[PDB]
Amino acid sequence: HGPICTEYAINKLRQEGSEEGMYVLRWSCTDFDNILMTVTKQFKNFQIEVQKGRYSLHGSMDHFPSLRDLMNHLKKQILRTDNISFVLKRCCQPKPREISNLLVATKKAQEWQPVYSMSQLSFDRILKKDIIQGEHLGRGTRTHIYSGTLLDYEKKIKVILKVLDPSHRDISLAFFEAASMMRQVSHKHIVYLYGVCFRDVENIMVEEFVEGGPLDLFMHRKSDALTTPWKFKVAKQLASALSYLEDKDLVHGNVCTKNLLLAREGIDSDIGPFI
Amino acid sequence: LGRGTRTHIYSGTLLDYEKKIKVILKVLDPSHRDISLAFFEAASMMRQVSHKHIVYLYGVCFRDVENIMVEEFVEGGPLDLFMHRKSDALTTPWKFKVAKQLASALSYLEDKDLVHGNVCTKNLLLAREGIDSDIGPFIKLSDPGIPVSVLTRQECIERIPWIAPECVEDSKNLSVAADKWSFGTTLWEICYNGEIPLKDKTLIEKERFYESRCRPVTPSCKELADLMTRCMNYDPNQRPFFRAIMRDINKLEEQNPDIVTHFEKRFLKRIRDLGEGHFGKVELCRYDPEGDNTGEQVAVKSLKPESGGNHIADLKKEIEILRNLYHENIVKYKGICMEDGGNGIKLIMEFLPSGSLKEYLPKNKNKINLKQQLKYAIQICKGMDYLGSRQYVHRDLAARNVLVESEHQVKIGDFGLTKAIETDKEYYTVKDDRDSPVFWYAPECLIQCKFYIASDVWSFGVTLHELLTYCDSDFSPMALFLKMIGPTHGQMTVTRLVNTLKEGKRLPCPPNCPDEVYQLMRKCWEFQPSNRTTFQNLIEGFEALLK
Amino acid sequence: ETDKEYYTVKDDRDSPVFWYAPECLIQCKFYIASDVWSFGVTLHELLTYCDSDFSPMALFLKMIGPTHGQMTVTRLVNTLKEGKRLPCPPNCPDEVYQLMRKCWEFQPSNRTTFQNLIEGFEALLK
Ligand SMILES: Nc1ncnc2c1ncn2[C@@H]1O[C@H](COP(=O)(O)OP(=O)(O)O)[C@@H](O)[C@H]1O
Ligand SMILES: Nc1ncnc2c1ncn2[C@@H]1O[C@H](CO)[C@@H](O)[C@H]1O
Ligand SMILES: Nc1ncnc2c1ncn2[C@@H]1O[C@H](CO)[C@@H](O)[C@H]1O
Repeated sequence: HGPICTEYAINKLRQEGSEEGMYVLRWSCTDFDNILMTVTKQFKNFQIEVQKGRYSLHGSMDHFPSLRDLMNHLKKQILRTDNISFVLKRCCQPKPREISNLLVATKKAQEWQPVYSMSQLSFDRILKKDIIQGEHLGRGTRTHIYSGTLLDYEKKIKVILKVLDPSHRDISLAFFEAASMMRQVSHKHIVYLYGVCFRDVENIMVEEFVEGGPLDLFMHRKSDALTTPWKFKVAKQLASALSYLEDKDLVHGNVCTKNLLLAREGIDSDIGPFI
Repeated sequence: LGRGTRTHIYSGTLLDYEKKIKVILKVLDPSHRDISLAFFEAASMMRQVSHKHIVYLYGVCFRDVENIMVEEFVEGGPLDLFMHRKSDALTTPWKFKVAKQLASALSYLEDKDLVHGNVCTKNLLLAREGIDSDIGPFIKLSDPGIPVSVLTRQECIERIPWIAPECVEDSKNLSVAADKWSFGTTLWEICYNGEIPLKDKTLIEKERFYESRCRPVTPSCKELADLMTRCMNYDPNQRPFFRAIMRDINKLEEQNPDIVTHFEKRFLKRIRDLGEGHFGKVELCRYDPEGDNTGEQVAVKSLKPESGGNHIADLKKEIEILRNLYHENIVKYKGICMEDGGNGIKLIMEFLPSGSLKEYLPKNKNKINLKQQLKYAIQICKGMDYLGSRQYVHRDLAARNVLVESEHQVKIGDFGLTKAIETDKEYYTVKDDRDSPVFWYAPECLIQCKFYIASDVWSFGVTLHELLTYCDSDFSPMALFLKMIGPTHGQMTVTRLVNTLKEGKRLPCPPNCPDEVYQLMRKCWEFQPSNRTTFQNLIEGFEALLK
Repeated sequence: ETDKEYYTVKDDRDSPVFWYAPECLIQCKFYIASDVWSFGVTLHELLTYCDSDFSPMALFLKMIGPTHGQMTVTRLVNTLKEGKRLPCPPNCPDEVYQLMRKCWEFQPSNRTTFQNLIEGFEALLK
């Protein structure tokens, strides 16, 4: 790390568990040729001199050519400190957009601060008379999906409905915070949820329908016709979608080909497919 | 703490919110999970409110399938019984300030365009007493609860006069204007010591009252009558506003120097499961209307939600057949608790901590001598003889159904299977499809559904074989019959049972059974009911055994 | 199994008791001759076109009087030991009835084989 204040790094040690063996490296706020490490209850600091690209610990007559060469060397020894002794086990690394003293607070960047929803779920209900249940489409992971059509939202719009399996109503929690977490997302590469439906005991996520279908069998069918820029753009757009997802501190544990659904074909012409 | 409108409430305590704070939890009834919607938008609507006269909800709890509203606890309790208890000590400024603060709370409610369809004394909970000193009591408004829009048509008529006739005509006509009607109803209620309004009036009479467009109730004061008529308007759009009510009451309070055998589900404190059958379930409950845990433990029988109407009628029959019974060796009946809509009924018996002989005997090996279970047999014979003299056949005479009241007395229960015989027949024929103790029945009771008073002699003999052997699982008539009939299988069992019985097979001599006891005892299972003994003869023989 | 002449049931499951041979009701013993009884019941169903009015359920019920769930198999066994069987189906030929009633002999050893049934039926074709 750079010249980050002591309180920041001390707090960082608390979050992981403050177990003996961890350590954090950051540049000394006063000296350009010295790195300081904080080890950890006790919190011991240690300084290392870096001269002419050569690395060595203060009080030690030996020297090492690389910082990694230096720090790897001390991995296999015991450290004596007054009466207490310990062995380092693991380092600490930076985190995305980690708030610290080096950052500058501005009015325009304030609007981009993430919202606080640690214990909040919001969702919109869909009246049971506003939907039409259609034919089945296949059973998912403890989930059944039928054909759907929404009315009075234009009107008579085909939608996708998903029914949680009655054998697993105990997991209606994950059901709820999965239906809720998609309310906050807003990107062209993500599905659109009109809301949730309530009747009797079962429930439905009314999601966007796309005729393109999943890319799995699509790619399975015309492999010989595929091109290289095709997969380049396919990868880059889903990578951008994942960057958007991580930009809102949200997790998607099902990043797979089965969760990649095509929108447009574009194979025949210069236009690119959409997923 | 007591059952609400399809809701159960237990004691609660929240941790790591200070810590170790007592809270109030409310559990929606599993029989009505279909109404989890109104549940949800009732739990949500209280998130937006913020006033000192309203409850505080810490949130909602999730686990398995059930859910809980964690609400604020107050030791003051509801104002209903509070006002009931010290009516003679009440004062006029007391009710003035009580009315004005709840009116201010209702104005706050209408200021946020929210509806509360349960403005009643039962939803008024006290916070501080203040009677002794100049400080005034504090009350706070509770949750709206289940909406009336889902109540039955019958359930829409018991809320009279608290319910507005507009919602009665159509539930869709609900609006904030109906809150003033409940407000005026409560105003009248607090003016007469909380007396039940429109009591001694049938449902049809209340409907006639609404349709006749007559005044529901009148006070004895001119100004009170004026203000009530001003707030008791059949036109919802003509009802004046709350701030007008506050100004009127503030004017008048200075203008007037002169001051002038049923059980409630809310008082049923369930403790622990007492007994579950194929169609019904018995719970252990404490009836504590005072809320001080000084109530009386009672045994309550209930039916599972998926029970049919035929089983409902069977249960009702159970009530009336037991109601006219009165004997020292039978379960005691006290009253009946009604559920909302008339679709549910609770049967209340006596809870005996001694339990039944099935459980009492195994834990009491050495303290019963032969004389004691001989007395028990005398008691059971007397109970059946009383029942037979009333032309009833219990049809479920089992030691598990023989409740114990003391080490000198037992009682008989589980009368859900008891049937009366008509005045011009010698037996009864069963029609209902229900599991039955086939091992406790006489051969005719297995072959032709024919049940006599001599049939209960067979059941008594089985129960005595149970009793003298101290109700041993090792010697259970279930297992004894099973082993004497070989490996049998469910539907198969009764067949081979009949086969062996026609072969002259019976239960063996119980351990250490005296020869005279065995002789009189085997007399009970003669094949022909006409050749079977009577319970008067059994009592005579047993008492001779005492001599 | 390779060294037995029948089978004994242990699992607790609802079973078509009206379709079973007397040993299948009394001792859980199920033979290949046991399926001859079931075939005869099914043929009584088939020739009568599977009539609800002539259902073996209802036919047996009415020949055994008013019975009741757990009670039914008892009286069923009683009547069967009395020599009672399902009646002649409507318009059933005399030879068809003769070969057909052969299926419900009380002793499984005295019950016919399905090869014999096929032979008799094909002779009926001729
Ligand atoms: N008054 C009572 N006191 C104590 N236990 C009771 C009482 N009434 C019923 N029970 C318990 O309920 C269980 C079942 O009761 P019973 O009415 O015999 O059968 P069912 O299961 O049909 O209700 C028994 O084990 C008995 O211990
Ligand atoms: N979220 C979805 N959007 C569009 N189509 C879907 C979705 N989930 C499943 N399908 C359709 O279901 C079928 C396979 O599950 C395919 O026709 C696929 O297009
Ligand atoms: N919301 C509530 N806050 C405080 N006490 C309550 C509440 N609901 C019920 N109770 C208590 O339950 C009992 C009667 O239901 C009384 O002791 C009453 O105080």
